Amino acid sequence: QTFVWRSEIFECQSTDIQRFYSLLAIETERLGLGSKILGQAGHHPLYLLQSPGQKAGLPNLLISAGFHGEESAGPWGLLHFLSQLDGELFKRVNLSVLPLVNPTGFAKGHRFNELGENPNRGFFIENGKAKPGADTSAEGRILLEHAHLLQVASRDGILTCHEDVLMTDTYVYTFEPSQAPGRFSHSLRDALGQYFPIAADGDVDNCPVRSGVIFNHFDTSFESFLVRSGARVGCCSETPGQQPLDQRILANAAAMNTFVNMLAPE
Repeated sequence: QTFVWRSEIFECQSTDIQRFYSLLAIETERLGLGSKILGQAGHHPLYLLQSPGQKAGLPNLLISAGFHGEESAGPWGLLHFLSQLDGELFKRVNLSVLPLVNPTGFAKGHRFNELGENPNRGFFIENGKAKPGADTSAEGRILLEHAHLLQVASRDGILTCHEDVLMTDTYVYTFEPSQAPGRFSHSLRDALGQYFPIAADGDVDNCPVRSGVIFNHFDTSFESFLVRSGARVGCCSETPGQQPLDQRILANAAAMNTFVNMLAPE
């Protein structure tokens, strides 16, 4: 249940949520990002950070992390990604970020929130209308209440940064409007592949992984919801939890760089 690692990049425990929000505030402030508290989970804010001066003709990319509290390299990786950003990047992309969706899970190093709910499932779209259902977590309900904002924010792409806690090898879930995976899928999986071995062909969580990619597999996940809502492409990256935290942190940041690089090129 509880998973905790030490980060040397951040000189703290992976569950150090006070340190997390402190460093996230520093980056928000450095880059001039707008901060919007979508809601609170266990008196911890669920933020939507948006780059400044978002223009009509630039792609709208959304990056999300921390749906599952044990998959801590997502949020820390996002923090690492931001820390390397220049600000010039925002001249070519309207970047939005959900840095931590499950703070109560994150703070304790466990998958579910304090209520035992899975925040990554129960996102529905019924005859064009976004809505929660019987299995939506409190956080999921908070995000669904700002469905329009998040759909606009991810119009040109969604990247959610997960970890498969008991895996040693890496893989990606991708969504593209084609019969087979393309450059988009391959570049993101290659980015993770620079850090870890790619998962061999077979069933990972009852899904077929072919050449490091599970392609167009829809369920009630946040990324499935945003792709069905109109996001051009999608990715749910899966860094392996049995690897060292800092390597997973770097791999996550690397995938975010590749994601933004492809969809909003220099």
